[PDB]
Amino acid sequence: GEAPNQALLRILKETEFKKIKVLGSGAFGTVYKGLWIPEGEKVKIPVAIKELRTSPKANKEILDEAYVMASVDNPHVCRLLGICLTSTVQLITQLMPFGCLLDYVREHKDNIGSQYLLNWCVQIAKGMNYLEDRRLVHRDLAARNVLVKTPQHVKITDFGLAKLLGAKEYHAEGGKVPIKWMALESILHRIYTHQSDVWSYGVTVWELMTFGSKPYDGIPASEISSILEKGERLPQPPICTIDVYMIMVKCWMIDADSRPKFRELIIEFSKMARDPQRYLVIQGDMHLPDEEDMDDVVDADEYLIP
Ligand SMILES: *CCC(=O)N1CC(Oc2nn(C(C)(C)C)c3ncnc(N)c23)C1
Repeated sequence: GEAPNQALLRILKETEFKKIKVLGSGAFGTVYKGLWIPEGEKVKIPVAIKELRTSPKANKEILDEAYVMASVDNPHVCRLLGICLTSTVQLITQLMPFGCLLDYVREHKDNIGSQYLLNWCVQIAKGMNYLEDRRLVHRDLAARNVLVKTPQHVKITDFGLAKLLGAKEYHAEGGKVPIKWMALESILHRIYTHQSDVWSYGVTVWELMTFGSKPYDGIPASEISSILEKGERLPQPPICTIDVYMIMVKCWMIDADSRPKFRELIIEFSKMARDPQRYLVIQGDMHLPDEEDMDDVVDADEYLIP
């Protein structure tokens, strides 16, 4: 009873990309930055190229993420531009120039205002609510997997763990999971739901309000299941009014259904962003903020080929 996924998978000539530099080779794999110039179009699109870190049927998992990324279209979700089928299979996506939100919140923590924090909360809840519309469970929502296009615009990324549900619960089998972001049911029963992502959304909000603190810092991930059963949660961050912390606490409730819906999280944080200093107490509420031949540079969000 599902609709045909008529998304288009664009195969891109390795010749179309130029000026490729290195952006990082962390746990996400070797990621490059560069310019994608579609032949005979006179546009230069800043892109990120990612190959997993050979030909060891890891080539299989990278196509799984491309499938998901090619099937999403939302201003707060990173969309796949295309894949390059050279010796390595590469994901080509829109370049998010300011990097992950986790490193951004750390490196600019003395210049992030309550307006920015509450707005990021709205945008992530809009992206997640879109992923819920498309019957998609992210299973890896964290501040590290939210990229920053501009300080005013963030998008959810990294769909390696993402899984598409039929027409409610998903049962994983094994492998490295981010324990400190998962709902209790995801830890004990390996059940994942849109409401399991709400728990992850809660930990993601806690990362921002603490300006990039490590959740459950210095405590072995094997202990996490037990202390969460004892009724323990993450602490109230200093800048957080009880209003904002009460929303985070609601995301970590043991009854998965009595947790907030992503559509309800948009509404509450939207109302809060209407008056940010009433809900986030931050000292000094502040402002926030590529090579020469740039005449034909078009950001990917304005390059729309149907
Ligand atoms: C927060 C540190 C970090 O995770 N990263 C910096 C590096 O940048 C980066 N990674 N990707 C993907 C493709 C691996 C998700 C990007 N896509 C787009 N733009 C940037 N800057 C990306 C990841």
